[PDB]
Order: sequence, then structure tokens, then C-alpha cells
Amino acid sequence: NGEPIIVPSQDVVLGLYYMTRDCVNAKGEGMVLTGPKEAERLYRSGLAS
Amino acid sequence: RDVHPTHYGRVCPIETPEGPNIGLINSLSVYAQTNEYGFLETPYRKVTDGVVTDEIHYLSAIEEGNYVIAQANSNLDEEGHFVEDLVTCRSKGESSLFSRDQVDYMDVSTQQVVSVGASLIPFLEHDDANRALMGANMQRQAVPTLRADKPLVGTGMERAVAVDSGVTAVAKRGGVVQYVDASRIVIKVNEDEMYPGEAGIDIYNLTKYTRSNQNTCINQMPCVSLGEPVERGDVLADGPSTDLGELA
Amino acid sequence: SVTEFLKPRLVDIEQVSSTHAKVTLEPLERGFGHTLGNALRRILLSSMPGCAVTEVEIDGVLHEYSTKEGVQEDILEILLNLKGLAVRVQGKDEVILTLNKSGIGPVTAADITHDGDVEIVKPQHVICHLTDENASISMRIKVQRGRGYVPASTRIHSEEDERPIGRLLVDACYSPVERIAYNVEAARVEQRTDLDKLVIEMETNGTIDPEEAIRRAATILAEQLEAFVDLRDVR
Amino acid sequence: EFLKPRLVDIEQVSSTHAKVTLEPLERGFGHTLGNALRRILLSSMPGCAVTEVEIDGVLHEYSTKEGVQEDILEILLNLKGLAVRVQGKDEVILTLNKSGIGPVTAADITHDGDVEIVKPQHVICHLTDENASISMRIKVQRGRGYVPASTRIHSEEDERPIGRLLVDACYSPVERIAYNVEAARVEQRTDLDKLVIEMETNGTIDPEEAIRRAATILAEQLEAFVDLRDVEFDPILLRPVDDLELTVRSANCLKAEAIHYIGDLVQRTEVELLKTPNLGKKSLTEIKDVLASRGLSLGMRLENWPPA
Amino acid sequence: VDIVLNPLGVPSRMNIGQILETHLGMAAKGIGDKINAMLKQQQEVAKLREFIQRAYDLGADVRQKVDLSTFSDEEVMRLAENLRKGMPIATPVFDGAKEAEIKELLKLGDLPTSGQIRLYDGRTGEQFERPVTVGYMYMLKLNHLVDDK
Amino acid sequence: DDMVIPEKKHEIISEAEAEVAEIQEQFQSGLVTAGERYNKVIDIWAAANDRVSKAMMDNLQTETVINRDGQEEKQVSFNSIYMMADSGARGSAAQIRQLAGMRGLMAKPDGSIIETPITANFREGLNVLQYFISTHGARKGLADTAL
Amino acid sequence: DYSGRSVITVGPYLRLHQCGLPKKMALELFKPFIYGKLELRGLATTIKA
RNA sequence: GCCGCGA
Repeated sequence: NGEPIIVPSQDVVLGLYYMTRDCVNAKGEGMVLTGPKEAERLYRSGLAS
Repeated sequence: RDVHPTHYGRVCPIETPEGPNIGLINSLSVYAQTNEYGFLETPYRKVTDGVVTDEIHYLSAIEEGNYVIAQANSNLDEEGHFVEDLVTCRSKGESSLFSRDQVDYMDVSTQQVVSVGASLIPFLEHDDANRALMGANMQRQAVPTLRADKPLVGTGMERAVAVDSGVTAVAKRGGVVQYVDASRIVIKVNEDEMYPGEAGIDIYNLTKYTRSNQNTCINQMPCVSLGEPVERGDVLADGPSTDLGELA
Repeated sequence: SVTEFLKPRLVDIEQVSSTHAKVTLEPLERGFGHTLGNALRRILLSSMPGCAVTEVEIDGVLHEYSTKEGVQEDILEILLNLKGLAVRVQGKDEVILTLNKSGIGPVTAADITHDGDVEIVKPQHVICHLTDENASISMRIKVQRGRGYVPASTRIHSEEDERPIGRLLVDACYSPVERIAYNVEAARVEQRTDLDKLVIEMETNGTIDPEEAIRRAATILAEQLEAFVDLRDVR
Repeated sequence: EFLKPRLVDIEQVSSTHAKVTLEPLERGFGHTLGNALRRILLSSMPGCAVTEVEIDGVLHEYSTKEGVQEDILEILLNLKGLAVRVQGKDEVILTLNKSGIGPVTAADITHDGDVEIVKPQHVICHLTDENASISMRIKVQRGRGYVPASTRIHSEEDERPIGRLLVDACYSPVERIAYNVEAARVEQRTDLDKLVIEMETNGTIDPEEAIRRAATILAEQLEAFVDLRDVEFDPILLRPVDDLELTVRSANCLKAEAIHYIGDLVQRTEVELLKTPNLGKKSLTEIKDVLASRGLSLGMRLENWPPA
Repeated sequence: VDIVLNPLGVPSRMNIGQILETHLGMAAKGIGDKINAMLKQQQEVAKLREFIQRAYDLGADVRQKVDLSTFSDEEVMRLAENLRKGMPIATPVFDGAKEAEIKELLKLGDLPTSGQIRLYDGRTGEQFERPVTVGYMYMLKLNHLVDDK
Repeated sequence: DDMVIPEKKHEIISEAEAEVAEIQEQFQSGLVTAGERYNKVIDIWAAANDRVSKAMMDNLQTETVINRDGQEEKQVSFNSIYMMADSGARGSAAQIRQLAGMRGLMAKPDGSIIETPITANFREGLNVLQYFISTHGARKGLADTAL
Repeated sequence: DYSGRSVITVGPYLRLHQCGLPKKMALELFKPFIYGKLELRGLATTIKA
């Protein structure tokens, strides 16, 4: 059919889906950050969710 | 290769081979026996008036199709009467709801439909039928390990399976144990029961590491230490994959 | 044998530009790669000395939401640009700088008033694009040396809202580590097969060499163990 | 500008359970130090464990001894759990002999020079008849990690007599370790962290010595970061050519064709060396004959040729 | 933990017995751990007998009439020493323990009612965001080994 | 606990039972033929299955009622099983229904449908009759795949 | 021939073009190549060695 | 060839 047969499934789909979700209230609301590097920094440091 | 509605108390609906032989090979249920002529019978409890008595009749396929058979998961009272005036039942290859006075027979136990292999699966009713079949098939492929370990959660059929398989050593007329060794057990029989003349003692020679049919190991280790009072039917030595007379 | 452990030798450093580095170490004992990587990452990310801007003062309206007097860029973007500004202060805990522009043209980091004791690493860093046209902009920044990352949770200084408006709660990133990542892969030496190899990819905001950052993190972690290695020392 | 963690208020619950405390710690260093120390202590802690045994009449692990209540495999599994502490030695032989009725524990092991049994109530077998005795020799070695008996082959360099029972070795005293962090009682400082580490071992090693060893291991591992910087073999070949016992006429020929090593002559196909002046068909067959005597047929293909 | 299993196998295969057995085995091992801890301090036999009696009578109209009053003191000691690993309960096939009974058993052994505990990563030391159902499951080593494949 | 049970479930189930009783009384009055009552009981049981599945899905989808900076709000739940089904990593809505909602009308002795469906999910237990009923479909599907 | 067969497990560290092969399965499927390399580098002069 | 088993 032309659709990509190599596609992530199972844990990987759960890995991304949990990563790209939003919560109404969490650690950090309306914070303005300069780049995606800072998002990783805050997530790893435990200062953001 | 389908499950006929008459396979209730005679042939297991779960345990059967998967690929080529599905439905062509079956396992006898726990209580299923053979009639005089050769047909499968299953036990049931008689129902007189509204009280379920303890007397038991073995019903075959032809006989059980006429009476109305109650359900094992039917609550009872102190005197044996049904708590509810309405009870689920099977009349003729079906399932309906009848009054307490129309019940003819009662299912003896909840295990009646399930064979030996599927009886050791705890919370079987919470598992899918095909996955339960897979688990029952796979339980028979496990190999005995160095040390038997009891299941922390079981179904109570481990003791029956272990004792009735002949894999262990059961004291025929044991009294008090006299001598325990890693390969011998010598028991002095009690004086209450004895064969007149020549007295006598019981000697059991345990089978040590011995090749099985599947090239696995068969070993027996004693459970009694010394001077332990042993009754008739007690377990002395546990075979491969068995802990204190319990299947493991 | 006992009390003798594998030490990494012939390390590899793949420097990229002047702020990105990939330090490779091999071989390490099974499980030591994760320990070293996690400890170094946590120290480099959570507690390192550094200097970053903390307070801002813009002439005009001091509210959190402002019209920005028509400066072509919202003051939120100005704060974001100031957040990424990196400085090197010399012998002061705190220092105040001022910048003033008149005349159309983008503003840069080199355009702050010259202070001989404060060094700007990236002079062309853009903060805004001037007050649209034929107008002026004045910004007084205050930068203090700190440790790690302190988010603008609250001011808790001076009285009432004087300190909050004097600082505007600009987020501070003291630790000069823009990103730190560690990976453990499988490596073998002689007959042994289960060995760990460590890859440390670090990007720095500047003002410090990435290998210097690794050196500082390792030195502070090692000096944190003097009380246990002092008496139990080979030399 | 950082406070240094001092090992204070180390307390011992039981002969195995122990608690150690590091009072002064900064904000984020508590979890880092705790996790690093836990990984180091669980991974590699030097200790002593049983390596092999020798029973008198026992021939292999799957055998049985008359009078004992347990299989020899069960005896090996019991002896695997024996915990001892040695001083100045690494190959201590713990001979034990006893006769009678009842269990045999580590208490009846012969009192060696410098060997301490942490618990003497650790039973290893039973005797079920008066006139039977057990007598065995246990070798206890010092090691670091889990070394299975099968994977070690160096023990087979000297042939072991039939009767040496090789058991697996763990060498790790630290069975369990957990860590926790709390707020320090220091009031002059704004806030400080205190780390409490609970260790459950087999009693072989002191908790304080454990913490010191783990810290030293971590420090020596970190030392590699403090200064980054860094920014033709066969003996038959390589033999003098004047060893094949060749004729005089070939000696001048071989010198003329710059053939001084045996291996070079091997790498020549039969067709090519015919063009060499006055090679000689019969002489060539002699060259092939002597080379065939050494088993090196002409026409091989090597990769590299060192001058030596 | 000893074994790590993928949750994804449960919702698609409908093996809810997996989760129920793990929770109930966790409860049984918690009871065993309580008994082992009480045996460690060598307390009086009376209180250990009382705890065993209280644990055995737990349930909702269970047809088990095991009583330690008619049980010998040495027999009580031996029984408590035998099940120090865990209380080996038995749930029959189609009439087994309900969720309420499992939860009250968990409450008895000083364990979380939901059956999930906070788990920390062994390598990074960071707690996982969601609680993980840690239990005790009976695993079997089948006769399909790669030494023969 | 990840299989949240709709608390209205039994209610509608009871309602279904009542309706069944009524049609039985109608069949006792003789004005309804066997085929009519059979089709009607299958239809009402299917409607009950649909509504119980819908109620369970409504309960389980936006389960998280979390507060905001002001008052309280609601959002998509972080239920692990719901996250498994919604993300598409593993499972589907029908398996969700069999886990939490009623199992549904099922039968395959000859392709027909039994009048009384399985009203118990896998989170709760199944009677001997319900398991023996589901075994028909299980064996039929396994044999179909095998051949 | 030149054919092996074994049970497959999962490797999450592998690249898309890589697969883990047992070194015991290897040294058998690649025996002629090993013979050729041994003869080429002078380690073994004859095939028997 | 039968018998049992794995995907």
C-alpha cells in the first residue's frame, strides 16, 4: 500500500504518547523558555513535569 | 472439534492441544468417571422437596438431559434450603431460571467442569479462555529445578496431584519413623495395627538422580527427620518438583 | 586482583565549534558507566557556580504585561533574550549594568556601558530591535553569581512589591551547562566482554570550555569525598 | 564554597543490619552521593566465599553419603551461604570432622589460626546414625564479584583429582542497601541535607570500612576525569634462506634474485620464476622438492613482509 | 525486583488473573515477612500464635476452621518457622478470593491497599512517575532452551 | 484498580431484567410468538450492552477531575489502561469493554446467540456457565485459525 | 548450508541495519572465510593447521 | 512413517 511498514509500536507508542500529553496543573505553568534544551534541563532537574 | 453442551462435567473445555489436534484430544474432568457400558458420567447431589441432600447420583449424558440441574454457585441455608426462590439451572442443553421446587439435581462443586491441568490455574475465571488454554498447556512443559518452591498462591489441588501421581513416597502403614537417610526410610509400625507373627517394619528405598523420558532428572528427598510420628497416607519423600507433598 | 579496578584509558574528545563536545571513555567496569555518567550529569546540571542576569529595569511601565512603548518586540521576548545572555563577573557577587540606545537599529550585547570587570562572551547577542523608529530604549540589568538553576518562583525581598518590580523576576540560569547527555554502550577488553563505554555529549552556553566543565564537576565531586579518602589514602 | 560530608553518628542495629549517616550535605549532592555509593557497594565489594570442597567418600555432587540426611548438592548449597572473615590469607582451608547424632554447623569447624565465623549456628548437614562420621575440607578464597564455577577454567591448569567439588562463588557481602535523605538539624545555616544509608550484609565487612572502600573506589574512578587532556608470523617462515640445503648453482641464483628469506621464495608462482636466468628445470624441481619437504608449496599469498 | 514484565500484554490478552495473582502473592509475602520479622526478635509464642490466628481467620465467611488453641506450642513454633517465607494461601478455581479479601489481606500485612508501590530506578535513582504493581508471581521454566535450539 | 467499574451498570442491568420479565409475561399471555420475543430480548440485551459500554467509556475517558489555578476543571484521564487503549500501543475498545463493561451477547454452537448474555466482566468473576459459554467461541476461533 | 537457526530476542541498542549474532553461531557460518584469512596472514601455512 | 511438541 505504500504505508511505512517500519513504525514504532508497543512501548515506543506508549513512550511518546505519555511524553506528548498535557495536564491542567503541574510543575511549571506559563513559563517562557528560550529553547527545547531548557525544557530537557527542567525535566531532568525535577523542576518541571 | 467444538465444545458440545454435554461436555460439562465429563470433558474439559479448556485443556486441549493447539495447532493440529485442537478438539481431537481432551482431558477428563476432575470428577468424571466411566459408566459400566463405557459412557462418561458426572456426579450430582439429589434435591428432595426444597432441601439439597448429601446423597450423590452419577448421571450420564442421556440421563442428565431430562432433569433440571442446579448450579454450584447457588447459596444455601443452614438446613440446606435455597436462600432464593429463583435459581439458575440447566434443563435441556440450555440455561434458564426456575423456582426452588422445580430443581431436580445440584452441581457438586465449582471444579466439576475443569480438568486437573486447568484446576491449578488460580483466578481462572478472570482469564480469557484461549489464554487459559495456553497456560494449561504450558504448565505441563515446565521442568523441575534444583529446589522445589511452593506456589504462594494456589488452588488446593497441588496436594492431590502430587500424592496421586505416585511421584512421592507415601507411608502405607507408617507408625513412628526409626531411621532417616538420604536414600532410605525405615519406619517402625505402631503396635495398634500389626500382622500377627514375625512383627515387621516398613522400608522405603528412595530413587536418587535418575534419567526421565525427557532427559530430565528424577530425585526424591525425605520430609521426615527422626522419630517423627507418621500416619497412614502421610508423605515421606517428595519427588521432582514437589514440596512437602505439594505440587510445585 | 581485589581492590584493582579497570581505569579508562585513551579517551576521545570530538570537539564541535567551541561549545559542543563529545567525550568518550573506554573501558569501564560493568555498571560504572551509569554511575559516573549519572553523577557527572546531576552535578553539572544541578549545582555549578556561574553568573546569569537576575533583575531588569525598563523605563516606563513596570507591569508584568506592558505595551512596550512600541519596541517591535514584547517585553516577554526581551526577558527571554536577556535570559540567554552570558557574562563573566570578576570579583563581585553582584553587578549592575545599563544599556541605552537611540536611533533605529537592532541592539547587541556589546552595547552595554563598558565595565572593565565584567566580560561579555557574545557581543552580538540580540536583545531587541529598538523602539520601532525614531525613539530610544533604556534597560538597567542586574546580574549576580549563583549556583544551579533558580526559577522565578518568588522575590521574597525588600517590602511589598518594591523588589519584585525592581527585579521583574527574570529567570536565572547560573550553571553554564546548556545541555548534558550521557550514554552507556557495550565495550570489551581482552577476554572480558561485559564492559561499559561512556559517551558524554555536552553543549555549553559559553564562558567555559566543556572539558573545563567536566574537570570542575569531577574536581568538586572528588573533593566531596575527602572526608572518606583522607585517612584511607594510598599516598 | 561547599560543605564536606563528615561520617558521623554511625550506628549498628544487628550483627548484619547497620546505619551510617553523613550529616553535612548541600542541596542536590545527597541523592547523587547516595545512588553512587549504593551502586558501588552493590556492584563490587571485596569478600570471601567458598570456592571448592572435598568430602571423604563423596565422588561427585549428585551422589549420596550413608548416614547423612541431605544430598551432596544440598550440602553444597548450604556451604555456599557460609560467611567467614579472614585476615592476611586468601586460600584458607577449613577442615571439619564430626561424628554423632544431630545437625553439623559451622561451630564444629576446626579452629584455624586467623578465621572468624560470623555465625556458628549455620547448619550445613545432619547426621542420622551414631556410628557414622562426616569429614570434609573447604577452601575459602577472597574475591570481588559473582564468579560461576563453570566459567572458570584457570583452575583446570593443574588437573583436579576426581572428588574436587567446584561451587559457585558470590564474594559479595552486601546483600541489601537503601538510602534516604532528610533535613539537617543545623539551624545557623538556611537548610542542609543529611544522608542515612542502611546496609544489610552477611556480617563479613564493617559498614564504615564498606563506605570508605566505596568512596575510595569512586574517587579513583573519578581521577580519570580530573585531568582530561588528550586533545608473516609462522616460525617456519622468517628463516635464513641458507637452511633448505640447496645446490651451489641455486645459491648464486637466489642471491641474484634478492631472495634472502624463505617466505619470499614461497610467494612465487611456478610460471614466473622460470624467466630467471639459468634457473634449470631439474634445479627448479629440486627447489620445489625441498620446499615440499617443509610443507610450503609454492604459490601462497601473504599480506605483509617485515624486514626482519 | 526480580522479574520485569511488560504491562501491554495484559489488556490485550485479558489475563486479569496475572494482576490478581501478583497482588495476592504480594499480600502473602507481606504476611510471611511480618512472621519472619516477629521470629527475628524471638518474642513470646503467645503473641505469634495470636497473629497467626488473626491471619488465618481473615476472610468473608470462609469454610476454614484452622485453630491454634488446639495446636501444640512446639507445633505452633514449627508452623510459624515453615511459612516464614510467605503464607501459602489457596484460592479454589471458580470460588476464589475477591478483591475485598485481597485488599484486607494487604491491609493486614502493612502493605498498600491498591497493590502498587513507589519504585525507584536502580541506575539513576529517580522515582518513576506512576506507581508500579510489584507482586510475587509463580514463574515456570519451560523445556524450550537455546542449548537445544 | 485501573479497570474502573461504572456504578450505574447494575442499575441498567436490573432494568433489562425487569423488561425481560415483562416480555415473558407477554409470552405468557399468548399474544407474542417465540420469534418475536426472541428477537426483542436479543435487541434489548444489545441495547443494554451498548449503554453500559457507553457509560463505562464516559466514566473512564475524562476520569481526572483536577483543579486549576482557579476552581476545578476536568481533562482526559491518565488511566494506564485507558492510555494503553487510546495511544494505540496495545488493545482496543472492545477489549476495554470485555475488561470493564459487560462481556456481551456471544454464542457459537452453530452461529446462533444465547438469550442470556454474560453480564460479568473479567475484573469480576465469571460463573461456570458463563465460562463454558465463552469456551464455545474460543474453540471456534482457535479451530478456525488453525485450518 | 552456511545456514544457522536460533531463538530471537530483542535488542533495543541495535541500529536499524544491525542484528545481534551469537559468536558461537558465527565462526561456523564463516569458517571458510576464517580459513582464508588465517592462510593469508601467515598464521597457518597449510589448511590442516 | 506414526506419536507428541514450538512459532
